Amino acid sequence: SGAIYVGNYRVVNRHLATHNDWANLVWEDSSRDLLVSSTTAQGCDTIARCDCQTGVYYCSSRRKHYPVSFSKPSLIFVEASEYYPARYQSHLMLAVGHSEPGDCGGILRCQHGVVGIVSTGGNGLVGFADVRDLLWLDEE
Ligand SMILES: CSc1ccccc1CC(=O)N1CCc2nccc(O)c2C1
Ligand SMILES: [Zn+2]
Repeated sequence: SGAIYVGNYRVVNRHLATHNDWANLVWEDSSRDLLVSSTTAQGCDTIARCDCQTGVYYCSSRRKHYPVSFSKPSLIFVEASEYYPARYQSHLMLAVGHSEPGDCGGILRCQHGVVGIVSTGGNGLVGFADVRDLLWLDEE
């Protein structure tokens, strides 16, 4: 579990969105595993606007933040899990690192701010769903 709180938005994995998220929906995209809902209070996270390929992510199954090198956002072939059938997930970045289903949520960050959130893994690999191209998160 885990979310990004920026301005009056809450960014979560689409497959982990609650009824309150769907009842206060701003935007969702199944191909990216992302959903954004509105919040009453303002959040403290800042979104990175960059092309960094090194950062640090939070892994709840280890209670640790790991430094990682990660690929550029791409259309990444992901095998069946409890939530999506094997398919092609877009705007996905991969890194070598430990992860369990429960970790989805965890923030990947660089020197500029939040880059994305865990979205996939297995095989000793993890994927984050990128958010750096969602410029509208910084306003309205
Ligand atoms: C951070 S989510 C996660 C973490 C640890 C393990 C599995 C997942 C779920 C997932 O994404 N799957 C399910 C199984 C799996 N296994 C091997 C190759 C895969 O493509 C997939 C895709
Ligand atoms: Zn950066």
